[PDB]
Amino acid sequence: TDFSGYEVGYDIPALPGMDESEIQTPCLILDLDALERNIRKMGDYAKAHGMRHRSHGKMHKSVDVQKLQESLGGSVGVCCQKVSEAEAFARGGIKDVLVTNEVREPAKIDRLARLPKTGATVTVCVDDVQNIADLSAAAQKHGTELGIFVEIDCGAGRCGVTTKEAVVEIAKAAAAAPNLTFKGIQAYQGAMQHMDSFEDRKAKLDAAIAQVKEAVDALEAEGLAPEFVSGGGTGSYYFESNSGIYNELQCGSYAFMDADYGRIHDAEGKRIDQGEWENALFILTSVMSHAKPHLAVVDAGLKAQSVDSGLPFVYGRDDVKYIKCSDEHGVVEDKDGVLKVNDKLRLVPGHCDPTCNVHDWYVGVRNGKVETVWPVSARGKGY
Amino acid sequence: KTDFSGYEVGYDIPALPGMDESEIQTPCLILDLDALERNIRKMGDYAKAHGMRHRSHGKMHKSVDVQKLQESLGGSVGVCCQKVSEAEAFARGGIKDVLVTNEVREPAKIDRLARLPKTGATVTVCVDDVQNIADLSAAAQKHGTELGIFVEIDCGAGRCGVTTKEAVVEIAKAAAAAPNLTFKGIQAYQGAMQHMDSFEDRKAKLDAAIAQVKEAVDALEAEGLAPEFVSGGGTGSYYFESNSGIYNELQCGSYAFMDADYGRIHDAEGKRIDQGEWENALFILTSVMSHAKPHLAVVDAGLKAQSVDSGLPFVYGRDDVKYIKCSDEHGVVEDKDGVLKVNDKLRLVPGHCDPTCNVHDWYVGVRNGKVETVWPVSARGKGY
Ligand SMILES: *Cc1c(COP(=O)(O)O)cnc(C)c1O
Ligand SMILES: *Cc1c(COP(=O)(O)O)cnc(C)c1O
Ligand SMILES: [Mg+2]
Ligand SMILES: [Mg+2]
Repeated sequence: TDFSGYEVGYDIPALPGMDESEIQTPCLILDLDALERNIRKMGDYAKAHGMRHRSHGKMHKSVDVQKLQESLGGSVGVCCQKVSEAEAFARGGIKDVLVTNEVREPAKIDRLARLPKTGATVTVCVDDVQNIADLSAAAQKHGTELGIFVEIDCGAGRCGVTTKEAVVEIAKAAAAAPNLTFKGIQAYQGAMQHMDSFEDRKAKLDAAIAQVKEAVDALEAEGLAPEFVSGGGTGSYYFESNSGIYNELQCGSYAFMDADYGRIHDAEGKRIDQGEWENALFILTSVMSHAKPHLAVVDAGLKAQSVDSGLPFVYGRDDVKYIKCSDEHGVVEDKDGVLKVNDKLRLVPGHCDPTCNVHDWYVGVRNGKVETVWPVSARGKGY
Repeated sequence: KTDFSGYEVGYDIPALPGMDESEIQTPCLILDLDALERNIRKMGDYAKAHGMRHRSHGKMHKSVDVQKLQESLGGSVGVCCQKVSEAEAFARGGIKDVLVTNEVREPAKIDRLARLPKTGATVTVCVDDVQNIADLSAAAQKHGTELGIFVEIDCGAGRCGVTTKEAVVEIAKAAAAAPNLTFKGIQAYQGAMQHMDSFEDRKAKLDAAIAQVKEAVDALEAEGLAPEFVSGGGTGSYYFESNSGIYNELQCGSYAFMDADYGRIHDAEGKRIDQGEWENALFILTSVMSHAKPHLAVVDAGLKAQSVDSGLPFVYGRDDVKYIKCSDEHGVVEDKDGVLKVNDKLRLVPGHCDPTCNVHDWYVGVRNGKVETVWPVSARGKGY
């Protein structure tokens, strides 16, 4: 780990060995103990249910976190939303990459078809039979093999096909196409993941499972039984795991957590951040103005995070409240005037994935010290 | 100059100079260089016609190259920066006059601030707490540099700054007395009113801010601390500061690029300011990557390619399709006529330019269908 050329407080927030009080704000810290407990717990859950877990790299965009998910959580590989992101993971040594998305632009397809030359195994999703010919041609050009998932729109309304006939058509084309292998089904119900009610989420996944089952049966009737039936997120994984239809999970956010996931309820009606998953990702911020008696202004505003899923909150205390932000300022209510200039706070971000994607580093803290500083390997890699 | 050898199109840069616009990799940010230059000239000409300095705000674009264009074509007198690390990026890029339009309190940040004049930059910083003066002076003394001081007034935005003329005078006196500091004037930015729809509502808010600033100027003058600069103003207010007789420096930022949330506010003729006053120069370029449903297209620019803090982007230059939804790596475009095909490209006007610029590392400057420039977002992610 050589950080030569970097400058703390200019292009990196900290270096291994620093005390946490020396970290430059605003930045992202990882509670390494809690991260590791989250990773172990999901890996144990998947194993106990006979499920593969392909950890989702779109969330943290970090080769180092993915390697920890593989070593400590038994993750079988990484999921990626974009080809450039996939390539960042493959260049970092990740050996099994699933692009949980469609790739259609010719230069993107060419880059995808080259990726296996890194030594990584590569699978991609398809929702348009016309895409098969392009992928096959590119794989033939580079002398590579690509795996194919057919993506089913099982309720999220994004990409994917909506009938079992469409699924069979794409799978048949994949099987017949040179240098492609039909590997199974992508069916991620992303739209239901943040419903507060466990029973509501169960009902949505019940419907997805029934649709996926019709597709599995149609494929089996054609001699194209899907090796993998892959999906599931931090708000649903128990349902895919109990289904006997899915055999691979794609959970991402559980490792870090955020406020929007944290507030949804488990089967007992308890917030999932109050027992199921721990907060491991925080924005560290400093108070930099307090001219009014009961308002503190901190240095983490919009550009240090996102607000697509609401505001962050101050972690570990309930006497102050993050209520507003502009681009480079956050306004924290301080009704008892207990915050002072240069005090530090930890914020749980509203939404982990976009927050991670506006930073270049994670400061991994343990026992009050900076133990690791990990690059956000795939930040901004949306091509 | 930029060295592109470390980068790779389609992996960590969207394009290279000389490419055809059809070859640009999506999602990315493009700048219509003609429109950008017309916006920059127009603001510069407006400022000069009103005898105002314009200090272009670098927090918006975070680009040394755009700032240099604002100086060369718009007559910008210098840059505004919101954070010390952003200021360091601009000073290291050769920008000669840097105002940090924010307070700097953390000791290591102050130490970094105090070294910035060694780049050749003149450096000014804002103060809203008299106790900050001693820390700034100590660092400047330690490193043999000079720092200028603006006292920040909360003139209605309710962010940083002080709210009494007595507090202003106290800070200014301390700056004047402190070694290696010089009291340079007032920071008074009414950011909260900038996006009110009604020009009349905006005028009234700035009337109140001007009155408060004038009282502070009067109090300073009575103490022998007349402010050399009285600086503020944004893209939604600049005509008020420019006709106030009190402000002498503007800090407009967004006008150069524009976005949807600014574009929708109305001018004194009841028109959207993006329908006459300022042109759209910043676009998100995006490709259709799925069309499995007959009347929906999915594009490759979602939340991670922009922001939604100020609402959705919109499709520019056509009326037959509509960006209605986005997830992290997808945008959903209504296509009720079924005219969009996979790999078609669309230009989106971002909802909010500043946060959108801060999630990308490059601007693809296009002119006459070609990539003329590829400029780095010099200060992306520099929030320290
Ligand atoms: C983002 C994503 C996941 C992981 O989702 P979480 O809700 O973050 O756990 C899984 N599958 C796909 C296809 C995704 O896009
Ligand atoms: C952002 C900002 C400006 C410029 O704002 P626009 O509304 O984008 O033109 C000016 N002054 C300060 C202090 C700012 O923070
Ligand atoms: Mg998410
Ligand atoms: Mg703005």
